[PDB]
Amino acid sequence: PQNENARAEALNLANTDSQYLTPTSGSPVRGLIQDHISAGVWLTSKDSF
Amino acid sequence: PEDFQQHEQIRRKTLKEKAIPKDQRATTPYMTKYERARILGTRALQISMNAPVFVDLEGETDPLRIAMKELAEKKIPLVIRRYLPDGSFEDWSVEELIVD
Amino acid sequence: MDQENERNISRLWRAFRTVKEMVKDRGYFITQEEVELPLEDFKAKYCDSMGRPQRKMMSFQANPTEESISKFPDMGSLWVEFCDEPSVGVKTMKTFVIHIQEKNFQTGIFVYQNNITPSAMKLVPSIPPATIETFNEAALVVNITHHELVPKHIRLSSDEKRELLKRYRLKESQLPRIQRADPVALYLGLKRGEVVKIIRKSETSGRYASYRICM
Amino acid sequence: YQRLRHMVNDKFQVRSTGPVNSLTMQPVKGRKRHGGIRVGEMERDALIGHGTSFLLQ
Amino acid sequence: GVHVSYDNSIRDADGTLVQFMYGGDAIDITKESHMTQFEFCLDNYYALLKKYNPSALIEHLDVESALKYSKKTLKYRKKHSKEPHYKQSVKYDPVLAKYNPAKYLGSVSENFQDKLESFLDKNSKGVNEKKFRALMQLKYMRSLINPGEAVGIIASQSVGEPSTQMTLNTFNVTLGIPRLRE
Repeated sequence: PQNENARAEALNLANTDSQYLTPTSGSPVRGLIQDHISAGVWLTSKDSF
Repeated sequence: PEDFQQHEQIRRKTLKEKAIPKDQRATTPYMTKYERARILGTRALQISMNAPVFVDLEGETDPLRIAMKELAEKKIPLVIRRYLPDGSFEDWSVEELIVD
Repeated sequence: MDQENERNISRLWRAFRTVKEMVKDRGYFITQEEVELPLEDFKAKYCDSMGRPQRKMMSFQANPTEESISKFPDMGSLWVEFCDEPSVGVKTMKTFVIHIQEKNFQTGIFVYQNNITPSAMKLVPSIPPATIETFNEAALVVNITHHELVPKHIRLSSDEKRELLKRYRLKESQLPRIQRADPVALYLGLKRGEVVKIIRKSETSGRYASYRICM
Repeated sequence: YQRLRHMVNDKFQVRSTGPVNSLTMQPVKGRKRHGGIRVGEMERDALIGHGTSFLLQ
Repeated sequence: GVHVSYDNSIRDADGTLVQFMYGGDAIDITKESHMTQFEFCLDNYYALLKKYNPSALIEHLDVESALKYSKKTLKYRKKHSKEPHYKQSVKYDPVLAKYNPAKYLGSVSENFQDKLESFLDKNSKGVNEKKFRALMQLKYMRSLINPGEAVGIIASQSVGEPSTQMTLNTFNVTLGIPRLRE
């Protein structure tokens, strides 16, 4: 976008941080996906020192 | 000069009937996230066209970040005019709106 | 001995309870003992010694409550008329037009059985201040406002019809519309322009006050 | 392992400004005509759903 | 063009009204997720308090008028809860019909009022109940839909997008998209 009115909308209204919950049912749509799920089961484990 | 004297006087009187006075205004006391996005859009677009800034821009080179500091100190001299759906309106200054 | 006459009476006993509930819902004076009239008491009063249903004593007259006069100043009397003749003729329709206008009623309800001759349906808007409303008594068997999907409709006075339009800054034509011949607008006897208030039981909020205008 | 034939060469494009159309004065279509990107009907509805009237403008 | 107006009514672009309040309660769907998570909000009272900061907030919004009218309706609605919906008396309309949710503290949908009061009495737990009312009633006031929100686009996109998920075979009555097109 090409002016400060449209920069201010894409940073405050349409940014990815305000799209965390979807408007369909209020559920979150953003989060880590495959290896990060399978690393938290290893890192937050009880053997991890 | 006969038509314009009346055509103005109709226009400024019609515009007075739609102005809602400060004691009768009924909308929200908050800045409604689109008012906040347009104030920072319109103020930054004025700052970049050499409007006088009322805040110490501490080495900031971004017009949008300057207006985000004027909004935090209640220094933006703008006015929201909130149109109710029959055309009537309420004038809320930016200094007296609560910012989310 | 009770295979059709038990149910031709019961389809007129229930159709009579609804009209007393309809007239009480329009703000007229119908007491609760008149509403809750049992079936054996309906035959002890409106069925003759042989046991047939007669539709002459069933016709009645109602008057406004004190609550309705203060809210609606022009609410007058009401005559509710049944009919023995199933195929309703223009001879009996001209009587009911004049019986309202001689006795000077405001509203007249003409409950019939099968049909009206369309030569006699022209006499429905005939009186200019008064109104004639026709009901088929097969349609009055179940009171549809008791149904769990039909919310509580309340017609408004012109005082709070005016308070509604000032608050939202509306025209009359910018409200949601209810039809002139809606089965709940025919129930409440709504004229064009009258605003009814619906209290909806919403899935997300509970009680929720909506509005709707008759055009 | 196997290498598939179809590759990603003729897939990217960038336009700052350039050619127009003579009827509409809108950016021309084209991968190799240095042509614009289409903001279609569904993206117009997506820009109203954000309430961003200036990004639509 | 269906959008939220500044009087909280849902109107079309020409001005014709569609609803008097969004969903009956004027709550944004993307803000109501921890609305009735009362035990989460009680464990995080001090952090939720300075978010929804009530110090420089009580001078701008009415505090008493909606709370008085809600207790009058809540007292009147328990006494006639045994009655059917057509024998309900209409002396008191809902408080959201009477007071602007964004200007009056405590003008709250009657479904959030029940669940909040059901929470406070079935749970005996340095936080009172009187300052947990005021926090959650302020959390209601800061979760409202904003005026100018394009709720008509969002509703159509909330049906048109998960209908793309809804396109498969039998796992009688019309199902899926051919039912939805009817």
